[PDB]
Amino acid sequence: VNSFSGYLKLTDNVYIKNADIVEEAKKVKPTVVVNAANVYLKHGGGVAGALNKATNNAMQVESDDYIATNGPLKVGGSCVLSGHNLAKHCLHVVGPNVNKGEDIQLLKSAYENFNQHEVLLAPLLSAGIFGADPIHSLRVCVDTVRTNVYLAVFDKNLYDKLVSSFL
Ligand SMILES: CC(=O)Nc1ncc(S(=O)(=O)NC(=O)C2(c3ccc(Cl)c(Cl)c3)CCC2)s1
Repeated sequence: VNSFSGYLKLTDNVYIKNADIVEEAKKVKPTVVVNAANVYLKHGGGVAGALNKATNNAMQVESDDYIATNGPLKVGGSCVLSGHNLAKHCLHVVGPNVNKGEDIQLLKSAYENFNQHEVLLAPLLSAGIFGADPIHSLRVCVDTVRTNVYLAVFDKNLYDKLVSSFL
């Protein structure tokens, strides 16, 4: 039993809610919240901009130190950093950005990072300003993630389309 409430069950291990990931993280304080990161951990917009804003830019400060020490992530890769006021940990995961011309096949590799964590609050990878088809992202999620994932979708219109098209 966990504290995630108001989720539709899609499969044995995948759940989906119409919720702002920022507010869901603040409410639940999950062990892991996933960020829709880029390789430079520059949290300017989309999910990342919103999560970082909610940390009062502390996520960005921590991220800049991480990059100065370690260099950029790989597309499809991830790192674990602090969750600040939102979660114990933040798993920064880099899905491919279609608007940069990046390989959509890397989406499966990106979701594989979730399997290193027993339970996660997450957005759909490569959705929104990353330019992928969110229905495809949900399919890859369900077919790749084996741990317990709670997906938060802000847009009600999108959420209903995701539910109504799910096989
Ligand atoms: C604060 C914040 O951004 N919180 C998020 N939680 C979850 C998400 S998301 O990754 O599911 N993206 C979305 O819902 C979209 C969206 C459409 C319209 C608006 Cl107004 C917003 Cl904010 C987001 C982008 C693709 C639909 S963004």
